[PDB]
Amino acid sequence: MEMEKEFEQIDKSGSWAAIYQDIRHEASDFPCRVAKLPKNKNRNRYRDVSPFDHSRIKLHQEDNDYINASLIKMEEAQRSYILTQGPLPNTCGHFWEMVWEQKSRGVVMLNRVMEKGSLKCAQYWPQKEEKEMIFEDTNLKLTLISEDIKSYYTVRQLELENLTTQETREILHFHYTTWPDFGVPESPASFLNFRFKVNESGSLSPEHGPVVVHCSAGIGRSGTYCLADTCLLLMDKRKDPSSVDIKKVLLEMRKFRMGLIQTADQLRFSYLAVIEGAKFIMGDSSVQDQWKELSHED
Ligand SMILES: O=C(O)C(=O)Nc1sc2c(c1C(=O)O)CCNC2
Ligand SMILES: [Cl-]
Repeated sequence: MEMEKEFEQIDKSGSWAAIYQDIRHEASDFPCRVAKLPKNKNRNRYRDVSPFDHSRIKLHQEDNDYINASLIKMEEAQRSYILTQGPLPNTCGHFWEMVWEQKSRGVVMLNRVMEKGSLKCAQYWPQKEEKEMIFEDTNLKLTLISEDIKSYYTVRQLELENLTTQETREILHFHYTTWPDFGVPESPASFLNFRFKVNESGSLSPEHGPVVVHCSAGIGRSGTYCLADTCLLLMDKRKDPSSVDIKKVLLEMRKFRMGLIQTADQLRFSYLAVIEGAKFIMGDSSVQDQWKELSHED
C-alpha cells in the first residue's frame, strides 16, 4: 500500500511532528464571526474552538440560532457528519434540538464527562431509565430505554420526543469510554471494533440525517474518528486502498471545521487504523472477529 509505505518512511525519519505541522499550516482559515458574537460567549466551551460561519449548523430558533457545531460534508465519499463540542450545562437543550432538527439517529461520543479532574462535557443524557430528562427551553424529552455496557464502550438506546408534536424517535448513543483526551485508542482493533458497531447500527444510512460526532471540543478525537471513517469508506467504494490520500482527506475535512486531529500521534493512529481496516474491505472478514477478541469487550 502506498499509504503503508509512506507510513514506514515517516516512522523511520521521525517526521510525524513535521508532517502534522505541515497540515496545520496548509489548513483552511475561514471566519467565525457568529461564534464570536458577545451573546454567544457562554455557548462556546473553548475560546479557540469555533465553527466556521459557512458550515455551522443553525438551530431553527428565531431567538438565537447558534450552536458550536459544524456540518462536515465529504462530497466524494458521499457522507456527512456533524461535529460539535461536548454540550455545556446551558446548551444541552440546543444539542438535542440540533439532533431533532437535523434528523440524526446516532450520536458518537468519544470522551467522558470527567477527564483528568475536569468537566469536559455536560451530563446531557439520562443515566437511569426512571429519571428522564426534560429540556424546557427547547421542549424536548429524553429517556434512557436500555444500554449495553462493554469493557471500553457503551451503546445506549434513547428515546427523544418533541413535546410540541408528541413525535418520538429512537436515538442510538455510541460512547467510547477509554479514549483519553489528546490521546489515541488502545489499538486499531479497539477503534475498528467500535467503528463497526456504529456503522452496523444503520445510524449512517442516508435516509437519516448526519451522525453527530463529538468529544470535548469536537475536533481532536472527533477528527481522528472521522478521518479514519471517511478514508475507509472511500477505499471501500473504490476497492482500491492505494487511491486514498489520507492527508488530502484531512485537509478537505478541515475546510468545514478547524483543528480536526489535535496531535501528531492522533494523525499516526489514523494511518494505522486505515491500514488495518483495509484488510476487511479487501475481503478478509475474519479480521472482524480478530478485532473483537483483541479489543477485550468483556
Ligand atoms: O476532546 C477532544 O478530543 C479535543 O479535541 N479536545 C480539545 S481541543 C482543544 C482543547 C481540548 C480539551 O478537551 O481541553 C483546549 C483548547 N484548545 C483546543
Ligand atoms: Cl460541562
